[PDB]
Amino acid sequence: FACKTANGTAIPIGGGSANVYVNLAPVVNVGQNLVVDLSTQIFCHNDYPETITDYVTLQRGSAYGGVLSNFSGTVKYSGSSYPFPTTSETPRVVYNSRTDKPWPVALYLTPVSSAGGVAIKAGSLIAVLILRQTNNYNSDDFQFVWNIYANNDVVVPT
Amino acid sequence: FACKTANGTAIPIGGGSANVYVNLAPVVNVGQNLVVDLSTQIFCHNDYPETITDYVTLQRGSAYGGVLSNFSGTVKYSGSSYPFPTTSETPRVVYNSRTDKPWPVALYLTPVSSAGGVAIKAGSLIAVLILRQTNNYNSDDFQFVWNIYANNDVVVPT
Amino acid sequence: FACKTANGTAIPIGGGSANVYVNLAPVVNVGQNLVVDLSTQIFCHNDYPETITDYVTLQRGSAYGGVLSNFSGTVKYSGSSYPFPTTSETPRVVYNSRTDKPWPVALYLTPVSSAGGVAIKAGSLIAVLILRQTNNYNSDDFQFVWNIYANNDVVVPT
Amino acid sequence: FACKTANGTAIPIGGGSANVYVNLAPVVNVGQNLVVDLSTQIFCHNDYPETITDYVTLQRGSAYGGVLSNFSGTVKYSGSSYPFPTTSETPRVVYNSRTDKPWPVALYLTPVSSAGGVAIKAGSLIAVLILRQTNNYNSDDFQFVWNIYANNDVVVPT
Ligand SMILES: CC(=O)N[C@@H]1[C@@H](O)[C@H](O[C@@H]2O[C@H](CO)[C@@H](O[C@@H]3O[C@H](CO[C@H]4O[C@H](CO)[C@@H](O)[C@H](O)[C@@H]4O)[C@@H](O)[C@H](O[C@H]4O[C@H](CO)[C@@H](O)[C@H](O)[C@@H]4O)[C@@H]3O)[C@H](O)[C@H]2NC(C)=O)[C@@H](CO)O[C@H]1O
Ligand SMILES: CC(=O)N[C@@H]1[C@@H](O)[C@H](O[C@@H]2O[C@H](CO)[C@@H](O[C@@H]3O[C@H](CO[C@H]4O[C@H](CO)[C@@H](O)[C@H](O)[C@@H]4O)[C@@H](O)[C@H](O[C@H]4O[C@H](CO)[C@@H](O)[C@H](O)[C@@H]4O)[C@@H]3O)[C@H](O)[C@H]2NC(C)=O)[C@@H](CO)O[C@H]1O
Ligand SMILES: CC(=O)N[C@@H]1[C@@H](O)[C@H](O[C@@H]2O[C@H](CO)[C@@H](O[C@@H]3O[C@H](CO[C@H]4O[C@H](CO)[C@@H](O)[C@H](O)[C@@H]4O)[C@@H](O)[C@H](O[C@H]4O[C@H](CO)[C@@H](O)[C@H](O)[C@@H]4O)[C@@H]3O)[C@H](O)[C@H]2NC(C)=O)[C@@H](CO)O[C@H]1O
Ligand SMILES: CC(=O)N[C@@H]1[C@@H](O)[C@H](O[C@@H]2O[C@H](CO)[C@@H](O[C@@H]3O[C@H](CO[C@H]4O[C@H](CO)[C@@H](O)[C@H](O)[C@@H]4O)[C@@H](O)[C@H](O[C@H]4O[C@H](CO)[C@@H](O)[C@H](O)[C@@H]4O)[C@@H]3O)[C@H](O)[C@H]2NC(C)=O)[C@@H](CO)O[C@H]1O
Ligand code: NI
Ligand code: NI
Ligand code: NI
Ligand code: NI
Repeated sequence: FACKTANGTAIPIGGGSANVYVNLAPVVNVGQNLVVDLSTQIFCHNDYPETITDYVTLQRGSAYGGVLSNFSGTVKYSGSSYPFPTTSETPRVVYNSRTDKPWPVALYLTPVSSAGGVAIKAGSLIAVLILRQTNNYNSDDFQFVWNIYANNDVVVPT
Repeated sequence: FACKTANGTAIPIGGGSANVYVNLAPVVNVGQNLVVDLSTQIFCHNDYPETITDYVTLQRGSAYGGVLSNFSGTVKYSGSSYPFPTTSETPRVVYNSRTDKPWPVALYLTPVSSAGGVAIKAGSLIAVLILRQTNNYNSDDFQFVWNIYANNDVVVPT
Repeated sequence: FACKTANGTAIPIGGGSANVYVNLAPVVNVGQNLVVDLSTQIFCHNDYPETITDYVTLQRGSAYGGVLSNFSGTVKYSGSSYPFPTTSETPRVVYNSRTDKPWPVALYLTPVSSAGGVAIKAGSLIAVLILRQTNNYNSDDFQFVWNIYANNDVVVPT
Repeated sequence: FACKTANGTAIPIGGGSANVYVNLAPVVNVGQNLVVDLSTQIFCHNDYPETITDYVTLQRGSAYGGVLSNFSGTVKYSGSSYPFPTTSETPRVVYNSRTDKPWPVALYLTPVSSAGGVAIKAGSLIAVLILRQTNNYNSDDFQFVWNIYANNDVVVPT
């Protein structure tokens, strides 16, 4: 089981970490969501599907910097919604093919009333999402740690 | 502050996510209304009411599946109506007692003019409603995320 | 292989005909589409999937009455678009399960410039769609003929 | 009157449907433009120009897949720009010769601010464009339905 990003780095069999940059709407008002869909960016696959079933959870999502300070959020994982930062590990998604399948994770972030001017800085760490992978074969229990960075500034109108 | 559901589950202190399975009218004609009343499904209470006031909003309500594609309508939160899907956080409702109070949320849904046959599938996700809880005591700001599923097919007859 | 409608009649193994009523937007201007999605109304299944593959086409779509006189159209079948009335039989869709699967057919109908007042009458025949079913097993070649009737009047504003 | 495509197919007299497979820029940044020029792909001619004038509109253009969700923009039909997806039939272009003339349709597409990673998948449907042909001779009113597919992944970098 391994993962890669749309146009860049991989995390190999056994887990590891990678950095992922995301495009954010440059302007967001209170009562609006920024939607950050990682499923167009993070893809995984099962290496031995005919003999092994891999199980993949969102083990933990965490907020950093301007998202931690200036936004509240929810996370959508495989069709179900959760608070963001997360409060528990999700149910598992099954990976059963050598063909890349997106990791179905999307953040929905909304500015709190204090947000104003640059609520998120360009290039800054906004989130960490931890993909936990297991199987029906052996004791493998691996973390794929995704560090989420903002491409651009996000301004909340004052 | 925590919440429970009718013959099911709980989201404990600090928030979290639950699934809510709701019975729907099997038949709703164009022009007719489908009512999804969560006030009979979702109940919350204040844990230290002698000392704390709890504040509770519908932060966001979103439509999914057949409700998203085949219906339009409103959300009534404690007496006032709003568009659904929502565009802003509602006013607060106070929880000031240890005894279960309904979450006063109801969806008022009516078929699009072109809908017919099976407009909602049994077992499908129809809505996500986020309960945001704060207080007059500390910095607690918790999301209680309700994933609302149809128990049955809803048919718009033709 | 057989088919049924959402809340009514069946066409049995061997083919046959049925009448299907559809809800139409009561008011349509030039440059707007009426969208008639039969996939919420017509469902089919394979009776012996473990041993037989069924193939299902839209063999022909035809317009009648007010649609023939007052609208031009396209038909969407399993993700691809065609003129309506059709000019040939579609590629086939595979049915490989005893579980009901919709027949993925949707009409997109737009008023011609002459349309005015009641362009479609309530209860009138508007379309015939012919489902042709074959298999990889024997010589079975069957027609499921769907007669499409308007529920309500459709008015084109003058 | 009929139409042909670059190294492919034809829709003959009387209209019909074809698939068009188009090469796309592999990378389009937010702020940048993706151009889908069908003028190099779709060619039509008049069969009896000594005697007949053929009239040709873009009757409707619709977006699908990643183009629908991840892009916004316009359609340029013979020099004038319009919203895409479309809201009205365009002016006519005349075909008055037996020699292939391009269908002068081009999509001008730009990423939504929140798009990143794989915004269009290879092999996926991105658009349907309906060519409506009439004449100055008889009642012929024919639809030529072009189903437009991406040949490659289009990545919005982050
Ligand atoms: C069809 C059938 O019944 N045939 C079986 C054979 O499959 C079986 O041989 C074992 O096959 C399993 C997979 O089914 C192998 O498990 C994977 O091993 C790789 C690599 O490690 C081994 O293989 C290497 C060569 O490829 C060798 O160099 C090395 O010595 C090892 O033997 C791991 O990378 C895999 O784990 C990754 O992918 C899986 C699936 O996505 C994830 O769950 C993991 O977390 C991880 O990401 C597998 O573990 C196994 O190596 C084969 N042999 C044994 C005994 O381990 C054969 C027994 O030999 O029996 C036949 O009947
Ligand atoms: C009458 C009067 O004013 N007397 C006050 C005392 O109240 C005060 O002592 C504080 O009392 C408050 C209750 O009013 C306590 O607050 C609740 O604590 C529980 C449990 O917290 C314990 O366990 C936690 C681990 O989960 C620890 O982190 C924590 O330190 C505690 O040990 C919380 O669960 C409550 O919060 C929930 O319920 C409320 C009400 O529904 C919601 O609003 C919240 O969102 C949340 O769901 C309360 O926070 C508090 O612990 C007591 N101590 C203090 C000050 O922190 C006393 C101070 O000594 O002063 C007297 O005069
Ligand atoms: C797993 C395996 O290899 N086992 C096979 C057996 O399947 C096989 O027995 C034949 O099985 C096939 C299906 O695989 C049968 O075909 C269907 O027949 C029914 C009904 O007609 C028969 O069965 C009736 C009882 O159910 C009998 O009363 C009757 O005498 C017939 O024998 C048809 O309705 C089916 O056709 C419908 O459904 C299919 C699939 O959706 C459509 O394609 C058709 O258009 C139509 O809608 C099938 O034709 C078949 O009847 C079984 N027997 C034979 C010889 O015909 C067995 C051979 O006996 O071999 C085993 O190895
Ligand atoms: C110089 C002059 O004015 N002389 C006229 C003659 O034109 C006229 O005879 C008619 O000539 C026209 C061409 O101008 C003919 O029209 C084309 O016919 C073809 C083929 O149609 C034949 O086959 C059909 C089967 O598919 C039969 O149904 C039909 O009866 C014919 O036998 C069509 O394919 C053409 O239509 C296509 O191309 C045009 C041009 O691009 C498009 O606009 C259309 O949408 C379509 O794609 C034409 O229709 C016509 O057949 C001749 N006869 C008549 C009147 O019908 C002559 C009359 O006798 O008068 C002279 O003065
Ligand atoms: Ni691999
Ligand atoms: Ni309690
Ligand atoms: Ni059956
Ligand atoms: Ni020709």
